[PDB]
Amino acid sequence: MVEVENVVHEDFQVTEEVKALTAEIVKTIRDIIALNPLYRESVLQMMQAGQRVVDNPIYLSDMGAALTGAESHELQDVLEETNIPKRLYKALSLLKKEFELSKLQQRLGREVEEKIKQTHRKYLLQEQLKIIKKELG
Amino acid sequence: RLYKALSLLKKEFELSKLQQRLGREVEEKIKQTHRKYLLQEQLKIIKKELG
Amino acid sequence: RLYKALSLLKKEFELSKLQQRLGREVEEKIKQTHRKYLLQEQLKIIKKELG
Amino acid sequence: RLYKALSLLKKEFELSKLQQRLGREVEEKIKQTHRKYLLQEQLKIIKKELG
Amino acid sequence: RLYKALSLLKKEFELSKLQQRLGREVEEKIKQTHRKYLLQEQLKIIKKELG
Amino acid sequence: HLPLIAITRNPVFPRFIKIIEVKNKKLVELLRRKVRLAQPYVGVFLKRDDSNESDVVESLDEIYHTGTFAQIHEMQDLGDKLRMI
Amino acid sequence: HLPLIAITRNPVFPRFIKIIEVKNKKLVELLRRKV
Amino acid sequence: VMGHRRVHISRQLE
Repeated sequence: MVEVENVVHEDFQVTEEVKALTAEIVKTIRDIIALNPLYRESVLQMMQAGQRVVDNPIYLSDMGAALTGAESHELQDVLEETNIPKRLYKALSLLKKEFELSKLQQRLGREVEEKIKQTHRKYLLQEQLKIIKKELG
Repeated sequence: RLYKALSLLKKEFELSKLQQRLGREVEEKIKQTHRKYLLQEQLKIIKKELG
Repeated sequence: RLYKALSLLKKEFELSKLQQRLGREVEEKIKQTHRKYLLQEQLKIIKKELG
Repeated sequence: RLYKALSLLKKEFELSKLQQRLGREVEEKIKQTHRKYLLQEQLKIIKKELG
Repeated sequence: RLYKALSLLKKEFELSKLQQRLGREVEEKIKQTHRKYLLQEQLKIIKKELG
Repeated sequence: HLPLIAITRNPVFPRFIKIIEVKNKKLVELLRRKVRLAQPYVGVFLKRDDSNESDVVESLDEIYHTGTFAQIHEMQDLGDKLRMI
Repeated sequence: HLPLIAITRNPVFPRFIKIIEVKNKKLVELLRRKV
Repeated sequence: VMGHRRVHISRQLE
């Protein structure tokens, strides 16, 4: 079967503010591994943006998209994007889409847990009340 | 005034220490409740395993 | 050198300011997607946990 | 210097003894207050309860 | 030195090997103890906790 | 010109090592038929909507046209007979 | 009179602690010559 | 590494 190395990677000659968005993508990824711990953090320690050893940022955006919990069809959708800012924009939209579900899960867990503490604690007060009357006559 | 400010501090001290002694007594009564059930639960499991 | 360090702080701050404002507008254009999409996401979350 | 240290220890211990005894008598004179005051307190703490 | 260290690694490993085998055989002779003894231990455990 | 690999519910994200474990043994025969080459290689695809094992072997359009060729690393097969990387 | 270090993309701003990890192993011999 | 003593050599080649 015929094939061709269609590894499209067009990018503008001026590469200064185009890495500013990278700062948000790594920062959100840091907060997803901090607020939603999935993998070990040591692989994030190995690659740091101030080393400039990331000769292939597009692979960094793919590695950061790998953490995403998006449906396989959504991964095919990210692959459909051809423009570099557009694929970055879809991987970012997928990151926010995972971020919403996750933070909803955490808030639900802290909310349910606090509801349980609210349940038992006033029983602890009544537990003091029955006892205090028990031994006061 | 020094004797009165100390007598006040003791007056707060008695109520504070009473609340803490009471709360620890309350929590141990919770443990004396549930732990014996944990012994009874172990009883149930050993019975359920054999016999 | 103090003035050049200040002007570099102004230019770099204008870049981070315009970047945070462009990103807020991109976030709002993702928020233009209706709240029906969020409630439908909750509906699939219910079905995903319905199985 | 030894004997001076034992004499000074005798003085300092006599002072700590009179301080402890005077306080034991002031604390007993604050314990002359009735237990009805303490149970009245615990009545008040009943009154001030979340629930 | 590498030969004296090698022969000593062999002789020490022979010591740990013979000791593991004597202990495995002695464990096999404890293993000869009938399973009834194990179930009798469990049977004792029951009455140990039935009181 | 190789038969399409059976991903069998095993996503492979770009630049992220992964393992694959199909229950079928026919792929082990295909792996043994590529060991003799001096430059062995393998492809990686993704599956389309409505997964069906009976269609993956019947029609070849179920697999996406996109592919991610890569060289094989090493076989393991600790418990199963097809634990390719 | 020591050879220039391989910075290998590592700014070190003044009064700012920083770590160096060059990929060439030849520099470790220089490190053992400075102890 | 740390920044303690700054210097500007006139000519590193020498």
